[PDB]
Amino acid sequence: KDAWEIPRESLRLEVKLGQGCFGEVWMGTWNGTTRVAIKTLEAFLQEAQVMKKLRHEKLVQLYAVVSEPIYIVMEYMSKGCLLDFLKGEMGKYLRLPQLVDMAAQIASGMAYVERMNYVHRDLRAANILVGENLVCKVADFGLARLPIKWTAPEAALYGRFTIKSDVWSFGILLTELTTKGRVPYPGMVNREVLDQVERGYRMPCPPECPESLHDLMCQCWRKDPEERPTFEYLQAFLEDYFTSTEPQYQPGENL
Repeated sequence: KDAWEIPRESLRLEVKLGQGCFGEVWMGTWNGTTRVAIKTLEAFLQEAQVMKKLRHEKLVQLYAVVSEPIYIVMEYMSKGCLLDFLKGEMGKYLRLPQLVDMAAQIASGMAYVERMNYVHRDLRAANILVGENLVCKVADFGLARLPIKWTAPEAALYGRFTIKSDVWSFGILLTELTTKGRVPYPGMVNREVLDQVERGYRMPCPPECPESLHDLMCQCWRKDPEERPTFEYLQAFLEDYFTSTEPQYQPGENL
């Protein structure tokens, strides 16, 4: 029992948050003082194992872990899921500068993962958590080492997960951001996407999305994993976007 392990008695589970399909997600308090977010249910726990080796400000942080009834105490993200955020009420008001900045922060969390020689493998809006001040953090490392509409073709087909398949997924994440959370490849079933993506099909520029940002998406979707940008490049590109790339940006109806 390593030094991440706590007494369950130190926890006060409080509010179901909290969907809810692989076990549960609760709000809580830890050691009476700390506002945390628990996570109920054996190796599951794989997520906790990897979040022991990772620590970055744009990755939701492991606090503590348990046995069942196995809990994973973690940083509390007050705004929940990004997917919900984007399609909920606080979604119609988000424009390009907010959304690009959200992109920037996810790229920063993913740039760290990249430095650390990890692969996330399940990178998408559902797996980004939002807090106050529009802070976005990469969550749900359950599948991380050392769904196909977000999965690079080579990884979906031959199980070839690399940082570069995360990049692909990032490109699809960018479309979720730019469309307020719409499912990628509108009106396409899983099999039609695989076959079409194999044939060279890529999603078009979202309405109101500048061509410079869709090009970035297309870079992330290059057939050739190794020809896709790094996260360090995407972080920097997104951070500087409004000066270096679209300094003539004017708001529109939706972006």
